[PDB]
Amino acid sequence: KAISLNKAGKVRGQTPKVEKSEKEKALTGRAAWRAKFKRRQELFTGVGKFKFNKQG
RNA sequence: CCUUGUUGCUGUGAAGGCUGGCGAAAGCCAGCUGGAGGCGGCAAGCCGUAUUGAUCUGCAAAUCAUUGGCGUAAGCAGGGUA
RNA sequence: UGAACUCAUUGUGACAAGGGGAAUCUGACUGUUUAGUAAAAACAUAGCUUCAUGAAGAGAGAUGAAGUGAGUUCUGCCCGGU
RNA sequence: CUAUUUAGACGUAGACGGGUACGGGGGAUUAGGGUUUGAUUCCGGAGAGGGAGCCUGAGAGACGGCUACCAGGUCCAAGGACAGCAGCAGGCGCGAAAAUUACCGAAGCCUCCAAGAGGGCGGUAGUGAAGAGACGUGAAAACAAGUGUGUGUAAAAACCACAUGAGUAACUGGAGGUCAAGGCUGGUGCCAGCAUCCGCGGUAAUACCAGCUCCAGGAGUGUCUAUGAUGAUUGCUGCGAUUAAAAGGUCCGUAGUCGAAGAACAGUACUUGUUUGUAAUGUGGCUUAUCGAGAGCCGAAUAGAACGAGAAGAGUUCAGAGUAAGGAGCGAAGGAGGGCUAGAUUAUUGAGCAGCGAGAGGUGAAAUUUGAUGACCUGCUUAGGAGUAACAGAGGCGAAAGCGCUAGUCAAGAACGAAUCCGAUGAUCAAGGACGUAGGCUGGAGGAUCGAAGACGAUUAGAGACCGUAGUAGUUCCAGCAGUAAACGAUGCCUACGCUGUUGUGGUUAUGAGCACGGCAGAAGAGAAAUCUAGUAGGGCUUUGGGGAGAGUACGCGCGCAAGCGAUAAAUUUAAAGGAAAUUGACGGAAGAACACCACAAGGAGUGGAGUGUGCGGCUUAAUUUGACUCAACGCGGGACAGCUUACCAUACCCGAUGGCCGUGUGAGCGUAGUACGCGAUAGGUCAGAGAGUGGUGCAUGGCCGUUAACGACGAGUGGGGUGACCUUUGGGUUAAGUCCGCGAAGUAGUGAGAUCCCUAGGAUACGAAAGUUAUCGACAGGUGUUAAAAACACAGGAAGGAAGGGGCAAGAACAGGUCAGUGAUGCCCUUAGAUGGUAUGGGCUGCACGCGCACUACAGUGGUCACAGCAGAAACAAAUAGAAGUAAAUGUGAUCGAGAGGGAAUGAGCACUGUAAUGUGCACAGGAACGAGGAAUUGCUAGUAAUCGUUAUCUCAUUAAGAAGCGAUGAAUGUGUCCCUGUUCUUUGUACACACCGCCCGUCGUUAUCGAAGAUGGAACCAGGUGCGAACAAGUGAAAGCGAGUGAGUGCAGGGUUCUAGAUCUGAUACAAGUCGUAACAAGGCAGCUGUAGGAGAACCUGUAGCUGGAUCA
Repeated sequence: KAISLNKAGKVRGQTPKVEKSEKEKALTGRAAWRAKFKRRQELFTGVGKFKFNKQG
């Protein structure tokens, strides 16, 4: 029974190209760690609930 | 059908037997002894495959040479008888 | 059965004396046949199967008639015609 | 190595052959016990393209020495010459795979005749994210990498010191679960892709493709491939074998592994001391480079060996010792244990003869078939070959397979009783040996019954099968071969420790009990449960399993006359497996209780047959619009259609939210006796996008209905049992109803029923003066009779008597039940000015060869006709001279008619009514069809019921009832039961179904792919041997010429041993979305299934014979 290869690549053609927006140089090493440690202060409490990423 | 004549040399090695080993048994393995067979190679013989040889006014109204098949046997043969 | 020495082509010295292997068709084997153009795959053979008979100087492990062809393995279906 | 003598040497504790390998010190992982690796700094071995010979030397069978062959090369003037990077750089190939044709009088060492010469050995840098350390990528005031001097070195660079500039510096994999972190926004619509595994995507994708935010590790992070761990899935420590994979059919037996008490003895294992035995690595430490890997120094150490010591266990010996270890023997007794000899009561067939005179046989029902040549049945005679009924059992015997009549005879064994004898003789078992139901095979004997194959008769779409008739090999015996079973208690053999009650068999007994071999019922433990040959446990020895498939198959080998059997692989494929047991449903062609005139039995009236009225299918037509199909479609869709209804056909006529773009008072359109007159923007073409439809899909839905069912079921706490899915427990009586009464590891409250309305029947003491109306009352099985309780009848009184009668309301769960043509209830698809939207005039829905469902008049006399009366539920009625809607009718009295004067179907010329229109209805006169009580079947109904008779101021309705829904008149007949039919509920029952029987599933045939066997004829390579021939070198002998043992490379010719590969054709397996033919298995799966063996067959499979329950029976 018939088979064909006519459709290879389809979705990569049809998805509209969007440009990457600019951003700062991010931290690295201990610098990144001081930044994370201040954000997560709630979580280091044994009560209440932190949430890393929410879209509401 | 009755009465007779005619088996020399060699190979292979069945049945039966004796020793030695192995095995709990049953019975297995060696070496020797024995000498069966419409069994092998030949002789005397009996036959007739090839050369499509010789001969074809023949040696001969069926022969000759070399080459072949069987040869311890449903083998070959004289006389008497049907 | 060994060993040594010896020879100018080497030694079953003349005579006598197997060529061998791989496959296929066919008949089991030894045996027989067209005297005088055919020796064969043809005939025979052991074994297998069928048939008829209580008659005998013979008495069913008998006496005659046919077909197939040792051994192994198989031998299906049809009694309308003759 | 050679001469003569002796036959040895080595093997199941694995010889010999083949395959594979540099060996250790050490490395990786690791709680422990282990599993894997070692070309690779140290030690020892071998080699220099492949083989072989050799001179020199203290030392080489040397290759940066020589000589010859074989395979390859280089230069030439063609005559000859040279050469070997598994040294250091470097090049080409091969591969998925690995650096510079660099500097060196310095460090560590080696070489010479040396106050010096040589060394790619060694050192120094360059190159590369194989590995391992320490740190940058900012701080809150103030941060690498640069540069210059000095150092450093053999010379350098880097490193470090001081001094100058300054302000540079993160990516890889992810975000549904395992597994840390987004239902974010846009594309795509089972596509494209993602995903180790599970799984995502069919237009609402937290999983694809991207954007944006988060997470993890970070100068690093992902992937592929080997291995160690995960893993008690290789089990010494430490798994399993009743049913999941797994105990050999039973014995004997060698090698092997394992083996009393008592008294003594000896030191080789065993354990331990002292001394040896380890550079690096590793282990326990300390000291110096800024720190940390690194470097330097210290201490102890494995296996292996030398010499002493201790004697528990192991070992050796002894007999004034004699196992709930074995063998020999004695006494009395028991048993379908085995071989042989001689007898037996019946039965089934066959023949003979006699009696009798028509059928016998076989089945669910029948046909083949046999009988007047006398069957069948009943007598008497006989001839054979099998078998041992009932007694006969959770009884006995045997190693298992197996063994059942009675006597006699011949060997051996088990158990029991007891002061017999010998003394370790024993347990288990590769190899080897003996037995083994049935079916089968080789030869003989025989042949009653039964019966594979083969042949018929039936049944079926087809039966080749199941059933019946018949019939052969076999089924029996003797002498052998064979070697398998669901050969199963699916539970190896010895030996232990272990609770109670009961019942057997054989001996013995202080009569209390024991010993051997059993059955049964609990308990406690155990186990995933079911259950227990399964409890406790490092006792000994053998067999044996490691996810499904392919496969107990291929090749080789051993046995067999054959049939075959024993033993046993790879390639390939796949996420689970009809894997195990237990829980809830659905299903069955099961079993057991119940119940009911919408079930039946015993009783009433009909339907099915005629004509007509009406609905359904079929056909016709321009159109005859359409839903619904077992109960639970068919006078049903409130479906009595002239128009309307109306969805269909013919002709004709009529009709548009908004927004953008394009035009307009010089007129964008409209009215008309329509073209010249009247009115004017209002309402104008095209793209988007809205808002009709009796158009489609009820398998996209809501609501409402119908049906299960008008049935007894049905949720909550707390409590008991089970690991849990789950059950609340023994099913005995009653009602319409788990409605109730008993009893319980259960007990307490609720829904449903019931109770709770409304109508109909009786009732003033209330109200009225009109004469009726309404009523909180009245009935409870209360009374009597029936001797547990719960109910019950039968009487009696009573207006009403066992749910007073009749309605009405009415659990949970269900169904792919009906309706989109009821709905401004509704998703999605379709049409939409030449409409699938409205309207009008007509035509159809009403056509007519024909099959069906439900009604109406009938078939007369228990009638027809004439007159006259007279009565309902209650109360409604211009007039009418033949006649043209209305206040009962059956019925009561008198006449009449007399067995087609019953009956009114098709049809004629008329006379009126309703209506917009007759085609519809009424009236008068004719006319006068079938039908003379209905085949197979089939439907309700228990009392003011059924049937009869009218009537509707009820519904449809201008006019049309032969339809429903009421209402009254006249008024019966039969049981008082049952589970047989027909159904419906509950409890036990089986399962490979859960998507739930419309389920699931087997095998041929045909088409594709992929991997493997065989096969006439064949190819490589690569090893060792056997024969030829023989280059180089050569001891010896010779003045010399020569001659030449021996060591041998290469190469002839035959063979073998290994590994690959070709091959016409045949034959397996696996995957085939769904192709063709059947339906073999799973329910009693429609003939219960399965194992062995033998025939047969399109194919699953079918048939004989023995076996098993994993069966549909613990009886």
